[PDB]
Amino acid sequence: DIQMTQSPSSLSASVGDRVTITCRASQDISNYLNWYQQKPGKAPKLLIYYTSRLHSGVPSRFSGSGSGTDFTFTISSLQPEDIATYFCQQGNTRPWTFGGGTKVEIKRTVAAPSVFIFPPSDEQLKSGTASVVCLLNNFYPREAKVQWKVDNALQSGNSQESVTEQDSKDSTYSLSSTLTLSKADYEKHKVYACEVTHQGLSSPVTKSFNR
Amino acid sequence: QVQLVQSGAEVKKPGSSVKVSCKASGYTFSDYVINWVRQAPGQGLEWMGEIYPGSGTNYYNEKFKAKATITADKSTSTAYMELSSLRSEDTAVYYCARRGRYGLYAMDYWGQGTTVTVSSASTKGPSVFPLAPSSKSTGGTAALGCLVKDYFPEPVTVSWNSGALTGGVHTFPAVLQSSGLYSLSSVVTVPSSSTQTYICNVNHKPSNTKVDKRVEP
Repeated sequence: DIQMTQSPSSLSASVGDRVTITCRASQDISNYLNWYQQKPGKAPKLLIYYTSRLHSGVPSRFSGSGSGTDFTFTISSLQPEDIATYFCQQGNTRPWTFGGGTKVEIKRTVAAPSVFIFPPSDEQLKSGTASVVCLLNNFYPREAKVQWKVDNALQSGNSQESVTEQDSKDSTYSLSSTLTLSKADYEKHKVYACEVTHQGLSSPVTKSFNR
Repeated sequence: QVQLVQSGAEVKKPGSSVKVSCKASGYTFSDYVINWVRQAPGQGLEWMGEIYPGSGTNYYNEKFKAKATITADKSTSTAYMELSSLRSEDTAVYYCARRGRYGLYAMDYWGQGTTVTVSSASTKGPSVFPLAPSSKSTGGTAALGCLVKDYFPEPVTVSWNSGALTGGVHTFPAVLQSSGLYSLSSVVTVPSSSTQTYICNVNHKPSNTKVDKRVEP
């Protein structure tokens, strides 16, 4: 089989910067080399085919070059909507094979998160469980520290985080931290707080409520 | 326009078989090759095989030849892929993709993918709870949402106000809880209006669960 090696596996650049991704085929594939863009949860989209031909709906900031085994994919000026994983693929000899992909990320200025806390609903409590949610909205960089406090006492092991993919418009991230407790443990305490530590914050931010 | 529409997500027991479909529209079905591509966690994109719908001729990737059986039905413009002796390693998103016309040896149109989960766990619909906006901080921006808890397998979709509200919407990637069930929240930052109504629309296709939840202050 023809092995496709992509470089780098991931990269970060600012809006307006030139982005270069390469692909090497283990054998000569002439010019039967295609590039796809895949946004998370979405199907790959054909951007370039036959090394340099742009597919329909593709702006000319995307270009491709190469011959033989070595190929280059270029974004002349990186835009916020370009956050995606890019794959090369040879269509010369079966089995058709893909490169491992290159994740393209955006570097931007530090942005502080807006923090929100949500108590469990009455509906959920009636089921025997309590979820407490802390939201960190539109921040940069990705790195953030969320600490749970139950009656001014630090919590561990009973929380899970989820981070969105970098925003297609402003390139920020959002994070949710969910604290799972039994209804019994939740009904025992009064003060529920999430303390957020982030680069964009002058001091750790605490959002709280009384049950 | 050219469209490839795939069958819904499913959980299948180890040892079982699943037949995934790809309905093509907007072009002459027999004129283009249909490819099947796997996207398994940590394996990237892998070509499984292809079919020439006109003659029903397949070409398999040798890696998938024992596992996959690809067919096409010209009368219904549908391509199929049947996966045999399902194992945990077969949990993946499966795509169908059309090979362009002669000169365009590329996959120009793709289906939306079918998430096949191989597990002994039963399908389970989510419980949907409101994430009510706090009665405090009213600089103008407030947050509200929906907690979509304890469902299996992936995926779940969330829309707001039947698709009318998109700005400020953040639907978090699902987290696999220790229980083996997924959970996620879908949030929205609003300019402390409420006055406006907010309804999250939850659809979990594997369990055919549809829930509309009103998030009130």
